[PDB]
Amino acid sequence: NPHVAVLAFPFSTHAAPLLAVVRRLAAAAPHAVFSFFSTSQSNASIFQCNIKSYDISDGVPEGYVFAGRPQEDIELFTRAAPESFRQGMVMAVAETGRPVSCLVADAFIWFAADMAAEMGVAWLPFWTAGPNSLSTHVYIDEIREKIGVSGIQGREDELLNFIPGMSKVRFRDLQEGIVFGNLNSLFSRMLHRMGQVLPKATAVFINSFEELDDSLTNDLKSKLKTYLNIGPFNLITGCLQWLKERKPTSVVYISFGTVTTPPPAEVVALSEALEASRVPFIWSLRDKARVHLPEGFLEKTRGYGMVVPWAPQAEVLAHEAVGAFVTHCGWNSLWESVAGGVPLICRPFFGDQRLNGRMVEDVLEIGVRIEGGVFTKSGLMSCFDQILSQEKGKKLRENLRALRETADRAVGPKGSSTENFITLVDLVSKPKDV
Ligand SMILES: O=c1ccn([C@@H]2O[C@H](COP(=O)(O)OP(=O)(O)O)[C@@H](O)[C@H]2O)c(=O)[nH]1
Repeated sequence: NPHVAVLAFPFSTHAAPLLAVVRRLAAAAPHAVFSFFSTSQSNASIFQCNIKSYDISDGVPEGYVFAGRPQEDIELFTRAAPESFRQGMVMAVAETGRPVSCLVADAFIWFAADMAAEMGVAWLPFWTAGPNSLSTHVYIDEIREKIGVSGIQGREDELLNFIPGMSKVRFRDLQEGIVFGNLNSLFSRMLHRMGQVLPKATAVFINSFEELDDSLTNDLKSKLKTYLNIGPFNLITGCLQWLKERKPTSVVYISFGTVTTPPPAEVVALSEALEASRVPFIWSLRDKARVHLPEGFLEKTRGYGMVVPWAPQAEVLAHEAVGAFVTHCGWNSLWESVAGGVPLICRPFFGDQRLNGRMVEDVLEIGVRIEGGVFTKSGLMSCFDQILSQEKGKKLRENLRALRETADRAVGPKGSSTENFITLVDLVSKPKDV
Protein backbone atom coordinates (compact mmCIF):
# COMPACT_ATOMS: atom_id res chain seq x y z
CA ASN A 1 0.00 0.00 0.00
CA PRO A 2 1.35 3.41 -1.03
CA HIS A 3 3.96 5.56 0.68
CA VAL A 4 4.41 8.85 -1.12
CA ALA A 5 7.68 10.69 -0.46
CA VAL A 6 7.31 14.46 -0.96
CA LEU A 7 10.45 16.56 -1.44
CA ALA A 8 9.83 20.28 -0.90
CA PHE A 9 12.03 23.19 -2.07
CA PRO A 10 12.39 25.19 1.13
CA PHE A 11 12.89 28.73 -0.29
CA SER A 12 10.37 31.31 -1.60
CA THR A 13 6.75 30.14 -1.95
CA HIS A 14 7.38 26.55 -3.01
CA ALA A 15 6.79 24.33 0.04
CA ALA A 16 3.36 25.85 0.86
CA PRO A 17 1.68 25.20 -2.54
CA LEU A 18 3.22 21.68 -2.57
CA LEU A 19 1.75 20.96 0.90
CA ALA A 20 -1.54 22.37 -0.38
CA VAL A 21 -1.61 19.69 -3.16
CA VAL A 22 -0.43 16.96 -0.77
CA ARG A 23 -3.38 17.73 1.55
CA ARG A 24 -5.83 17.24 -1.41
CA LEU A 25 -4.04 14.00 -2.40
CA ALA A 26 -4.10 12.70 1.19
CA ALA A 27 -7.86 13.30 1.37
CA ALA A 28 -8.35 11.66 -2.04
CA ALA A 29 -6.15 8.62 -1.19
CA PRO A 30 -6.78 8.02 2.54
CA HIS A 31 -5.13 4.57 2.38
CA ALA A 32 -1.78 6.12 1.23
CA VAL A 33 0.72 7.55 3.75
CA PHE A 34 2.50 10.80 2.85
CA SER A 35 5.90 11.83 4.18
CA PHE A 36 6.62 15.54 3.63
CA PHE A 37 10.32 16.49 3.60
CA SER A 38 11.61 20.03 4.06
CA THR A 39 13.94 21.99 6.41
CA SER A 40 12.78 22.54 10.00
CA GLN A 41 12.34 26.29 9.39
CA SER A 42 10.25 25.56 6.25
CA ASN A 43 8.13 22.92 8.00
CA ALA A 44 7.53 25.15 11.07
CA SER A 45 6.40 27.88 8.71
CA ILE A 46 3.98 25.90 6.49
CA PHE A 47 2.51 23.56 9.17
CA GLN A 48 -5.05 14.61 7.20
CA CYS A 49 -3.56 12.19 9.75
CA ASN A 50 -1.97 10.22 6.90
CA ILE A 51 0.57 13.07 6.39
CA LYS A 52 3.65 13.43 8.63
CA SER A 53 6.39 16.08 8.15
CA TYR A 54 10.12 15.21 8.44
CA ASP A 55 12.87 17.81 8.94
CA ILE A 56 15.84 17.35 6.66
CA SER A 57 19.19 19.14 6.72
CA ASP A 58 19.51 22.72 5.37
CA GLY A 59 22.93 21.63 4.13
CA VAL A 60 24.84 24.15 6.26
CA PRO A 61 28.05 22.59 7.70
CA GLU A 62 28.43 22.87 11.53
CA GLY A 63 30.98 25.74 11.79
CA TYR A 64 30.16 27.45 8.51
CA VAL A 65 30.82 31.12 8.03
CA PHE A 66 28.77 32.56 5.21
CA ALA A 67 30.64 34.37 2.46
CA GLY A 68 27.56 36.54 2.07
CA ARG A 69 26.89 35.63 -1.54
CA PRO A 70 23.29 35.89 -2.79
CA GLN A 71 21.46 32.54 -2.57
CA GLU A 72 24.40 31.00 -0.70
CA ASP A 73 21.84 29.27 1.57
CA ILE A 74 20.21 27.87 -1.58
CA GLU A 75 23.55 26.52 -2.89
CA LEU A 76 24.32 24.85 0.44
CA PHE A 77 20.89 23.26 0.61
CA THR A 78 20.96 22.09 -3.03
CA ARG A 79 24.41 20.42 -2.85
CA ALA A 80 23.52 18.44 0.29
CA ALA A 81 19.88 17.85 -0.78
CA PRO A 82 20.24 14.38 -2.47
CA GLU A 83 21.77 13.05 0.74
CA SER A 84 19.53 15.11 3.08
CA PHE A 85 16.36 13.78 1.41
CA ARG A 86 17.77 10.19 1.31
CA GLN A 87 18.31 10.23 5.10
CA GLY A 88 14.85 11.70 5.67
CA MET A 89 13.30 8.94 3.52
CA VAL A 90 15.22 6.22 5.43
CA MET A 91 13.66 7.58 8.64
CA ALA A 92 10.13 7.65 7.16
CA VAL A 93 10.39 4.10 5.73
CA ALA A 94 11.59 2.88 9.17
CA GLU A 95 8.69 4.67 10.94
CA THR A 96 5.91 3.55 8.56
CA GLY A 97 7.40 0.11 7.73
CA ARG A 98 6.48 0.99 4.11
CA PRO A 99 8.96 1.35 1.21
CA VAL A 100 8.55 4.60 -0.73
CA SER A 101 6.24 3.88 -3.71
CA CYS A 102 6.19 7.29 -5.42
CA LEU A 103 8.49 10.33 -5.39
CA VAL A 104 6.69 13.65 -5.63
CA ALA A 105 9.08 16.60 -5.63
CA ASP A 106 9.44 20.24 -6.53
CA ALA A 107 10.87 20.34 -10.10
CA PHE A 108 13.78 22.34 -8.51
CA ILE A 109 14.82 19.30 -6.49
CA TRP A 110 17.79 18.36 -8.51
CA PHE A 111 18.34 14.64 -8.87
CA ALA A 112 14.83 13.61 -7.76
CA ALA A 113 14.52 11.94 -11.20
CA ASP A 114 17.69 9.85 -10.51
CA MET A 115 16.54 9.08 -6.96
CA ALA A 116 13.20 7.78 -8.28
CA ALA A 117 14.96 5.66 -10.97
CA GLU A 118 17.29 4.17 -8.38
CA MET A 119 14.38 3.32 -6.08
CA GLY A 120 12.29 1.92 -8.96
CA VAL A 121 9.37 4.31 -8.33
CA ALA A 122 7.50 6.98 -10.35
CA TRP A 123 8.84 10.52 -10.41
CA LEU A 124 6.09 13.19 -10.21
CA PRO A 125 7.59 16.68 -10.27
CA PHE A 126 5.54 19.73 -9.31
CA TRP A 127 6.16 22.89 -11.31
CA THR A 128 5.21 25.61 -8.77
CA ALA A 129 5.16 28.44 -11.32
CA GLY A 130 3.55 29.13 -14.72
CA PRO A 131 3.53 27.09 -17.92
CA ASN A 132 5.38 29.98 -19.61
CA SER A 133 8.49 29.35 -17.47
CA LEU A 134 7.97 25.56 -17.73
CA SER A 135 7.96 25.94 -21.51
CA THR A 136 11.19 27.97 -21.68
CA HIS A 137 13.08 25.53 -19.37
CA VAL A 138 12.00 22.54 -21.45
CA TYR A 139 13.20 24.43 -24.58
CA ILE A 140 16.49 25.72 -23.07
CA ASP A 141 18.74 23.99 -25.70
CA GLU A 142 16.57 25.17 -28.63
CA ILE A 143 16.49 28.73 -27.25
CA ARG A 144 20.26 28.76 -26.71
CA GLU A 145 20.75 27.21 -30.20
CA LYS A 146 18.64 29.98 -31.81
CA ILE A 147 19.73 33.07 -29.91
CA GLY A 148 23.24 32.08 -28.79
CA VAL A 149 24.95 32.41 -25.40
CA SER A 150 27.16 35.48 -25.94
CA GLY A 151 24.45 37.95 -24.90
CA ILE A 152 21.38 39.67 -26.33
CA GLN A 153 22.58 43.32 -26.47
CA GLY A 154 20.66 45.09 -29.23
CA ARG A 155 18.09 42.27 -29.44
CA GLU A 156 16.29 42.60 -26.09
CA ASP A 157 12.95 43.25 -27.79
CA GLU A 158 13.15 40.45 -30.34
CA LEU A 159 10.35 37.92 -30.09
CA LEU A 160 10.52 34.28 -28.98
CA ASN A 161 8.01 33.48 -31.75
CA PHE A 162 9.77 30.26 -32.80
CA ILE A 163 8.51 28.66 -29.54
CA PRO A 164 4.84 27.59 -29.52
CA GLY A 165 2.73 29.75 -27.21
CA MET A 166 5.57 32.31 -26.79
CA SER A 167 4.84 34.78 -29.63
CA LYS A 168 4.52 37.75 -27.20
CA VAL A 169 7.61 36.79 -25.20
CA ARG A 170 10.65 39.01 -25.76
CA PHE A 171 14.28 37.95 -25.35
CA ARG A 172 14.59 40.29 -22.33
CA ASP A 173 11.63 38.45 -20.65
CA LEU A 174 13.60 35.19 -20.34
CA GLN A 175 14.67 33.91 -16.90
CA GLU A 176 18.30 34.33 -15.82
CA GLY A 177 20.28 31.21 -16.78
CA ILE A 178 18.72 30.68 -20.22
CA VAL A 179 20.69 33.06 -22.50
CA PHE A 180 21.84 35.75 -20.08
CA GLY A 181 22.98 35.98 -16.46
CA ASN A 182 25.63 33.69 -14.98
CA LEU A 183 25.33 30.72 -17.33
CA ASN A 184 28.04 28.83 -15.51
CA SER A 185 26.56 29.05 -11.98
CA LEU A 186 25.36 26.03 -9.97
CA PHE A 187 21.74 27.28 -10.19
CA SER A 188 22.02 27.66 -14.03
CA ARG A 189 23.48 24.21 -14.68
CA MET A 190 20.92 22.54 -12.44
CA LEU A 191 18.03 24.35 -14.11
CA HIS A 192 19.51 23.39 -17.47
CA ARG A 193 19.54 19.71 -16.49
CA MET A 194 16.04 19.94 -14.99
CA GLY A 195 14.72 21.14 -18.36
CA GLN A 196 16.37 18.15 -20.02
CA VAL A 197 15.04 15.53 -17.60
CA LEU A 198 11.47 16.78 -17.14
CA PRO A 199 10.43 14.97 -20.37
CA LYS A 200 11.33 11.72 -18.56
CA ALA A 201 8.92 12.23 -15.61
CA THR A 202 5.94 9.90 -15.20
CA ALA A 203 3.93 13.16 -15.10
CA VAL A 204 4.68 16.83 -14.53
CA PHE A 205 1.90 18.61 -12.66
CA ILE A 206 1.31 22.38 -12.33
CA ASN A 207 -0.87 24.90 -10.44
CA SER A 208 -2.58 26.22 -13.58
CA PHE A 209 -5.49 25.40 -15.93
CA GLU A 210 -5.22 24.01 -19.49
CA GLU A 211 -7.48 26.73 -20.98
CA LEU A 212 -5.15 29.48 -19.83
CA ASP A 213 -3.52 28.90 -23.23
CA ASP A 214 -4.71 25.84 -25.17
CA SER A 215 -1.76 25.93 -27.67
CA LEU A 216 0.81 26.14 -24.89
CA THR A 217 -0.98 23.25 -23.13
CA ASN A 218 -0.94 21.15 -26.35
CA ASP A 219 2.71 21.93 -26.94
CA LEU A 220 3.73 20.93 -23.42
CA LYS A 221 1.71 17.69 -23.72
CA SER A 222 3.86 17.01 -26.81
CA LYS A 223 7.13 17.55 -24.89
CA LEU A 224 6.25 15.73 -21.66
CA LYS A 225 5.07 12.13 -21.08
CA THR A 226 2.03 13.30 -19.07
CA TYR A 227 1.23 16.91 -18.25
CA LEU A 228 -1.39 17.72 -15.63
CA ASN A 229 -2.79 21.19 -14.91
CA ILE A 230 -4.52 20.88 -11.52
CA GLY A 231 -5.18 24.47 -10.60
CA PRO A 232 -5.61 27.27 -9.80
CA PHE A 233 -5.24 25.92 -6.24
CA ASN A 234 -6.64 29.07 -4.67
CA LEU A 235 -9.95 28.67 -6.50
CA ILE A 236 -10.21 25.11 -5.13
CA THR A 237 -9.24 26.01 -1.55
CA GLY A 238 -6.11 44.30 11.71
CA CYS A 239 -5.78 44.66 7.91
CA LEU A 240 -9.26 43.36 7.13
CA GLN A 241 -10.85 45.46 9.90
CA TRP A 242 -9.19 48.58 8.48
CA LEU A 243 -10.28 47.67 4.91
CA LYS A 244 -13.89 47.33 6.14
CA GLU A 245 -14.07 51.14 6.39
CA ARG A 246 -12.68 51.98 2.92
CA LYS A 247 -14.59 52.78 -0.29
CA PRO A 248 -15.01 50.04 -2.89
CA THR A 249 -12.06 49.56 -5.28
CA SER A 250 -10.11 52.44 -3.70
CA VAL A 251 -7.08 50.80 -1.96
CA VAL A 252 -3.66 49.95 -3.45
CA TYR A 253 -2.07 46.79 -2.00
CA ILE A 254 1.72 46.48 -2.43
CA SER A 255 3.81 43.29 -1.98
CA PHE A 256 6.87 41.54 -3.56
CA GLY A 257 6.37 38.05 -2.21
CA THR A 258 8.56 36.38 0.38
CA VAL A 259 12.16 37.16 -0.70
CA THR A 260 12.21 40.38 -2.69
CA THR A 261 12.27 44.08 -1.62
CA PRO A 262 12.80 46.89 -4.14
CA PRO A 263 16.08 48.81 -3.94
CA PRO A 264 16.06 51.86 -1.59
CA ALA A 265 15.51 54.42 -4.43
CA GLU A 266 12.40 52.54 -5.52
CA VAL A 267 11.18 52.29 -1.93
CA VAL A 268 11.49 56.09 -1.95
CA ALA A 269 9.66 56.49 -5.30
CA LEU A 270 6.79 54.31 -4.08
CA SER A 271 6.53 56.23 -0.81
CA GLU A 272 6.44 59.58 -2.77
CA ALA A 273 3.77 58.36 -5.17
CA LEU A 274 1.60 57.14 -2.27
CA GLU A 275 2.03 60.43 -0.44
CA ALA A 276 1.37 62.72 -3.44
CA SER A 277 -1.69 60.78 -4.65
CA ARG A 278 -3.02 60.27 -1.09
CA VAL A 279 -4.28 56.90 -2.22
CA PRO A 280 -5.31 54.57 0.63
CA PHE A 281 -2.79 51.69 0.80
CA ILE A 282 -1.57 48.59 2.52
CA TRP A 283 2.11 48.01 1.88
CA SER A 284 3.66 44.66 2.92
CA LEU A 285 7.27 45.69 3.53
CA ARG A 286 9.95 43.75 5.44
CA ASP A 287 10.52 45.52 8.79
CA LYS A 288 14.26 45.59 8.13
CA ALA A 289 13.55 47.59 4.91
CA ARG A 290 11.70 50.32 6.84
CA VAL A 291 15.06 52.09 7.25
CA HIS A 292 14.72 53.05 3.57
CA LEU A 293 11.42 54.91 4.02
CA PRO A 294 11.83 58.74 3.85
CA GLU A 295 11.68 60.66 7.10
CA GLY A 296 8.10 61.78 7.59
CA PHE A 297 6.44 59.25 5.25
CA LEU A 298 4.86 57.19 8.01
CA GLU A 299 3.58 60.29 9.81
CA LYS A 300 2.08 61.92 6.71
CA THR A 301 0.40 58.66 5.54
CA ARG A 302 -0.84 57.45 8.93
CA GLY A 303 -4.39 58.62 8.28
CA TYR A 304 -4.80 56.60 5.09
CA GLY A 305 -2.25 53.84 4.65
CA MET A 306 -0.49 51.07 6.58
CA VAL A 307 2.98 49.56 6.24
CA VAL A 308 3.04 46.02 7.74
CA PRO A 309 5.71 43.29 7.75
CA TRP A 310 3.11 40.68 6.67
CA ALA A 311 -0.43 40.90 5.36
CA PRO A 312 -3.06 38.24 5.03
CA GLN A 313 -2.59 38.75 1.28
CA ALA A 314 -5.10 36.40 -0.32
CA GLU A 315 -7.81 37.79 2.02
CA VAL A 316 -6.76 41.40 1.33
CA LEU A 317 -6.90 40.79 -2.46
CA ALA A 318 -10.39 39.33 -2.06
CA HIS A 319 -11.59 42.39 -0.19
CA GLU A 320 -13.98 44.74 -2.05
CA ALA A 321 -12.00 47.88 -0.93
CA VAL A 322 -8.90 46.83 -2.90
CA GLY A 323 -8.53 48.39 -6.37
CA ALA A 324 -4.95 47.60 -7.46
CA PHE A 325 -2.00 45.33 -6.63
CA VAL A 326 1.62 46.53 -7.03
CA THR A 327 3.35 43.13 -7.46
CA HIS A 328 6.66 41.43 -8.38
CA CYS A 329 4.46 39.07 -10.52
CA GLY A 330 5.16 35.87 -8.57
CA TRP A 331 2.85 33.09 -9.75
CA ASN A 332 0.99 32.55 -6.46
CA SER A 333 0.37 36.30 -5.95
CA LEU A 334 -0.94 36.65 -9.52
CA TRP A 335 -3.63 33.92 -9.04
CA GLU A 336 -4.72 35.39 -5.69
CA SER A 337 -5.17 38.77 -7.45
CA VAL A 338 -7.19 37.03 -10.20
CA ALA A 339 -9.34 35.39 -7.49
CA GLY A 340 -9.97 38.83 -6.03
CA GLY A 341 -10.58 40.51 -9.42
CA VAL A 342 -7.79 43.05 -8.72
CA PRO A 343 -5.72 44.55 -11.59
CA LEU A 344 -1.92 44.30 -11.37
CA ILE A 345 0.77 47.00 -11.51
CA CYS A 346 3.80 44.91 -12.55
CA ARG A 347 7.36 45.37 -11.35
CA PRO A 348 9.09 42.01 -12.01
CA PHE A 349 12.63 41.35 -10.63
CA PHE A 350 14.05 37.94 -11.60
CA GLY A 351 13.33 34.32 -12.34
CA ASP A 352 9.96 33.86 -14.10
CA GLN A 353 8.67 37.28 -13.04
CA ARG A 354 9.28 39.00 -16.40
CA LEU A 355 7.45 36.22 -18.24
CA ASN A 356 4.56 36.55 -15.82
CA GLY A 357 4.64 40.37 -16.26
CA ARG A 358 4.40 39.92 -20.04
CA MET A 359 1.48 37.46 -19.65
CA VAL A 360 -0.36 39.94 -17.40
CA GLU A 361 0.26 43.05 -19.55
CA ASP A 362 0.32 41.75 -23.14
CA VAL A 363 -1.50 38.43 -23.21
CA LEU A 364 -4.24 38.41 -20.57
CA GLU A 365 -4.39 42.22 -20.24
CA ILE A 366 -5.19 42.10 -16.51
CA GLY A 367 -2.51 44.54 -15.47
CA VAL A 368 -0.27 47.42 -16.45
CA ARG A 369 3.46 47.80 -16.80
CA ILE A 370 5.66 50.34 -15.10
CA GLU A 371 7.43 52.34 -17.85
CA GLY A 372 11.17 51.51 -17.60
CA GLY A 373 10.58 48.53 -15.35
CA VAL A 374 11.50 50.60 -12.25
CA PHE A 375 9.40 52.58 -9.77
CA THR A 376 9.29 56.34 -10.39
CA LYS A 377 6.96 58.74 -8.53
CA SER A 378 5.14 59.97 -11.64
CA GLY A 379 5.05 56.53 -13.26
CA LEU A 380 3.34 55.00 -10.21
CA MET A 381 0.82 57.84 -9.88
CA SER A 382 -0.17 57.36 -13.49
CA CYS A 383 -0.71 53.59 -12.91
CA PHE A 384 -2.81 54.34 -9.81
CA ASP A 385 -4.99 56.85 -11.78
CA GLN A 386 -5.37 54.53 -14.86
CA ILE A 387 -6.54 51.63 -12.73
CA LEU A 388 -8.48 53.31 -9.92
CA SER A 389 -10.13 56.20 -11.74
CA GLN A 390 -10.04 55.69 -15.53
CA GLU A 391 -11.52 53.48 -18.24
CA LYS A 392 -8.38 51.23 -18.39
CA GLY A 393 -9.15 49.88 -14.90
CA LYS A 394 -12.73 49.14 -15.93
CA LYS A 395 -11.44 47.08 -18.85
CA LEU A 396 -8.84 45.27 -16.72
CA ARG A 397 -11.54 44.41 -14.20
CA GLU A 398 -13.72 43.02 -17.06
CA ASN A 399 -10.77 40.93 -18.30
CA LEU A 400 -10.19 39.62 -14.77
CA ARG A 401 -13.86 38.61 -14.43
CA ALA A 402 -13.84 36.59 -17.66
CA LEU A 403 -10.50 34.97 -16.81
CA ARG A 404 -11.66 33.94 -13.33
CA GLU A 405 -14.83 32.36 -14.76
CA THR A 406 -12.75 30.20 -17.14
CA ALA A 407 -10.45 29.20 -14.27
CA ASP A 408 -13.50 28.40 -12.09
CA ARG A 409 -14.94 26.12 -14.79
CA ALA A 410 -11.57 24.28 -15.02
CA VAL A 411 -11.78 23.42 -11.31
CA GLY A 412 -15.51 22.76 -11.36
CA PRO A 413 -17.22 19.39 -11.77
CA LYS A 414 -16.15 17.98 -15.17
CA GLY A 415 -13.45 20.72 -15.34
CA SER A 416 -10.09 19.97 -17.02
CA SER A 417 -8.19 20.51 -13.69
CA THR A 418 -10.66 18.33 -11.79
CA GLU A 419 -10.15 15.48 -14.32
CA ASN A 420 -6.34 15.93 -14.32
CA PHE A 421 -6.36 15.79 -10.51
CA ILE A 422 -8.14 12.44 -10.68
CA THR A 423 -5.31 11.25 -12.93
CA LEU A 424 -2.71 12.43 -10.40
CA VAL A 425 -4.51 10.78 -7.45
CA ASP A 426 -4.41 7.56 -9.54
CA LEU A 427 -0.67 7.96 -10.08
CA VAL A 428 0.21 8.61 -6.37
CA SER A 429 -2.16 5.78 -5.31
CA LYS A 430 -0.27 3.19 -7.33
CA PRO A 431 1.63 0.75 -5.17
CA LYS A 432 5.31 0.16 -5.85
CA ASP A 433 5.93 -2.35 -8.68
CA VAL A 434 6.72 -5.86 -7.33
O1 LIG B 1 2.72 39.97 3.14
C1 LIG B 1 2.59 38.92 2.50
C2 LIG B 1 3.39 38.65 1.38
C3 LIG B 1 3.17 37.48 0.64
N1 LIG B 1 2.26 36.55 1.10
C4 LIG B 1 2.07 35.30 0.37
O2 LIG B 1 3.31 34.86 -0.18
C5 LIG B 1 3.10 34.18 -1.40
C6 LIG B 1 3.99 34.79 -2.48
O3 LIG B 1 4.11 33.87 -3.54
P1 LIG B 1 4.75 34.25 -4.97
O4 LIG B 1 4.67 33.12 -5.92
O5 LIG B 1 3.91 35.33 -5.49
O6 LIG B 1 6.18 34.94 -4.77
P2 LIG B 1 7.50 34.35 -4.03
O7 LIG B 1 7.33 34.41 -2.56
O8 LIG B 1 7.67 32.91 -4.39
O9 LIG B 1 8.61 35.16 -4.61
C7 LIG B 1 1.63 34.37 -1.75
O10 LIG B 1 0.86 33.20 -1.48
C8 LIG B 1 1.19 35.53 -0.86
O11 LIG B 1 -0.19 35.46 -0.56
C9 LIG B 1 1.47 36.83 2.22
O12 LIG B 1 0.62 36.05 2.62
N2 LIG B 1 1.65 38.02 2.91
